Amino acid sequence: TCRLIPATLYPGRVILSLDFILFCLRLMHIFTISKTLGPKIIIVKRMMKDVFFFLFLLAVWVVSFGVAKQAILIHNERRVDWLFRGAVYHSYLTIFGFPEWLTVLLLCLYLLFTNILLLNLLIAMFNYTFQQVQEHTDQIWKFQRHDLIEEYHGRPAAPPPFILLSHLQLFIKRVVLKRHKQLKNKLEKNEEAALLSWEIYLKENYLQNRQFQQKQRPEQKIED
Amino acid sequence: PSCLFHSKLQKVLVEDPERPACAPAAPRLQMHHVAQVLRELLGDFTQPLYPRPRHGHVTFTMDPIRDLLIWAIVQNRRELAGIIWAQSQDCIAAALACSKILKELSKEEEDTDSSEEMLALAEEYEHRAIGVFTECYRKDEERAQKLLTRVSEAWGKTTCLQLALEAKDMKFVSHGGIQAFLTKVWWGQLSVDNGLWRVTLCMLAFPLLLTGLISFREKRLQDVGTPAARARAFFTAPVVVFHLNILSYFAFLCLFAYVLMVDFQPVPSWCECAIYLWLFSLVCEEMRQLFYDPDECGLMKKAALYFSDFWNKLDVGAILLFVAGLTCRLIPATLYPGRVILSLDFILFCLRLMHIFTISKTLGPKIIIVKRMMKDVFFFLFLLAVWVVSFGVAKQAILIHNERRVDWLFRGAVYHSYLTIFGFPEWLTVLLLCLYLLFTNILLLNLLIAMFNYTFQQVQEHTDQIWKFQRHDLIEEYHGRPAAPPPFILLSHLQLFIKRVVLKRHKQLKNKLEKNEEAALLSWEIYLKENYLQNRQFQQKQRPEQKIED
Amino acid sequence: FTMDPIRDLLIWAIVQNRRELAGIIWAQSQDCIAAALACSKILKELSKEEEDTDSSEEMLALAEEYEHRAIGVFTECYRKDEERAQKLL
Ligand SMILES: [Ca+2]
Repeated sequence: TCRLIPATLYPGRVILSLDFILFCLRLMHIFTISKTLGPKIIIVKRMMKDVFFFLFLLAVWVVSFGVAKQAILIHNERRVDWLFRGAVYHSYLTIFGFPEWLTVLLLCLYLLFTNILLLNLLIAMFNYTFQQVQEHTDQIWKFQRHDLIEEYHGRPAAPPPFILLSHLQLFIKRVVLKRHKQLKNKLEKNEEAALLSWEIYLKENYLQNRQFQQKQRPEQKIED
Repeated sequence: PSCLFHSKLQKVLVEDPERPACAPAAPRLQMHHVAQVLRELLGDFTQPLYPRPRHGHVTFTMDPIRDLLIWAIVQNRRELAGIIWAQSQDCIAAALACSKILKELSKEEEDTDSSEEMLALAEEYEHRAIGVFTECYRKDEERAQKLLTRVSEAWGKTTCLQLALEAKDMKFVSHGGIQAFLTKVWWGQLSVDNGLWRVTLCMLAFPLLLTGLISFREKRLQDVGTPAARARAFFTAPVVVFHLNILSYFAFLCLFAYVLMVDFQPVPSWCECAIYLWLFSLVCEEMRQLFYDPDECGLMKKAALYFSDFWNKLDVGAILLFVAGLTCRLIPATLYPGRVILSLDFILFCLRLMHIFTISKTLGPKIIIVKRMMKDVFFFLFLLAVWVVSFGVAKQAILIHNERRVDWLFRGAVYHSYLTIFGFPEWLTVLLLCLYLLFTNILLLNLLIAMFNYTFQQVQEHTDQIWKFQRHDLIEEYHGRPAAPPPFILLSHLQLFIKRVVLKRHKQLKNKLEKNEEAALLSWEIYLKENYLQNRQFQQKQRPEQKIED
Repeated sequence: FTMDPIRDLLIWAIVQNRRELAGIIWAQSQDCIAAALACSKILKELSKEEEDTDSSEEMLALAEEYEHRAIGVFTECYRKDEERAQKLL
């Protein structure tokens, strides 16, 4: 829509840049199917949840620092984008990386605060996060394996420039008037009777081993 | 005489000064003496247990078995106290008092074997209190809530809940039903389940509350809609007063920031004077926070319990810095001094807003760890300061001419040291830069890694229970506070100040019940105890060591 | 009569956290691998809304025991004849 406006071309163009960035994270989806990478992706999806609420606190801190530095070290000014954007770029240079006593006090306050304590918050919060994950992660991945296979099993076979050839036939078949039979099927009644009888045979073979090895706990022996 | 309590009683009785005239030197032992040492062991908030006589066949006390329990519990007699607890009168107060006494006593023991048993006994009594209360909760909940807010006549006119608070009774307060009671206090007159966003939206509009917008419990207010009473009952709830104070504090910050950025003058403005009025209102609210005395206590001890609070310390440092800065702005000759002083004030207020995140479900536990690691990061940073001072004096001595300048070379080398710490000449330069790279970029980072591993390893998962224990006093402080946002809290201060000019807690946290009611309540309690005890001893019969002994 | 009686009695005995009663009447069930998983699902969906600190632990451990029962039957039926055992899922 913005590119259809010729008056906002350099707006609209860079909007289609940000779109591009989103597509990149989509490709990280591929590494769920690996043996060895998916377990790591699980932990990233874990730690997003608290790194968000940490980053808000970081934002309030750097805002307080910026307003303090703008108030202590300028003349009385209400400029539109000269001094405010200049001090914002100075704060970006500080955060990305007699005047004697006041300068020493300002730089030592910055060094003691923004270079120290919130790093320790991150160390503690991510220790509490990564300590919790333990080794359950392989089972979490094995449980996570199924729905991908489901979604690709249901999908038609064409790559998406040719998926319209699939969409047309299905749309005209559902125009006029059911899972696949490899994941859910209603069996024959005569077959299902034999299957259930086999099952109910095997249960009684399970139960004897269950109670017999339950007879070998030591508390049972002391009771006997 | 081997115990610690005997030595403390002897140190009191020998220092007893008001026994001048007798046949002997050591006068006697009176009951007010052991009452006096018990009050100092137990805490300031209770009254003295035994009265001092102002002066038969058989003189009896108010409750006998209490006294025998105290005697058997100060001497670490375990199996004796376990017997005579079973005949007690009001048990949930008793188990918590005997936990508090043991925790206050086991600190001063200084014997490596007595302290462990004297602590494990207190843990067992916490278990007994939980075990009785979880029965009485399951039988009838709404009567069981009346058990916590009762004031006990036996244990020096206190309640059960405050006694559990002072003893750091961690596993007790994290019980389910007591947390439900705390939440039911917190959501106030209205129901507890209507979420937070709907609370913000009815905070936004006056007649939305007059519409069918929100909930209510005690349906005489929900069905019969008397909107003046509904508005008063809506504003009485402490969540509402919390959100109102948060909004007023936010607008206070924004307008203070605007008057500090561009609207600063030597002459006082009018947007300035309004902000000074709102900060005067804040300091009078903190004044009535300090001066409020529900029960008579130590006024110096009242000041001590005030200043022990972290946020009280931050609030009073902010207000003293503010009045000093207003004094400096009243000097026209130090305007650019005074102005930037009012900048630093602003920074303090920002940390006050971090206080908000204690009330969250998921953030408060993280704030606990920050409050933990401040204590050692301070003493690390001092060592960092001595190291960078040594480096700076070394670099200034090796690489300059002989100079004693005022602020040219010293401040230039200080800025060079700040550029180094924030981020033939061949052999000497390589030696200097490699010494810097090996020292200030390596080893103290490893000190931090080790110290914060030793810190964060220790926290474990207790932190949720620490937060649940930390939940109470905030609800207390907001329950006691008047309802107005602080530009209008003067309207509250005037009426209370003129009522205390001429001549008591609220009755939802401490109430003296009817005598006839309290008899029925205690009989119900003493019924339920015997139902607890059978299950206790019966499941104690199923440990395997018992079976081998049998 | 209903379509299957013992299903209904299992549901009744499992919603009320009756342990040793349900352990008996599971043994006469008709199609067991569905039954143990349904009774695990009901207990996990129920133990969230319990809000009592002692009921939730037992109501969870019962569901873990029924997961164990389902695994224990299915690992027998897998070992006897695999290609028929895939038809069971
Ligand atoms: Ca305060």
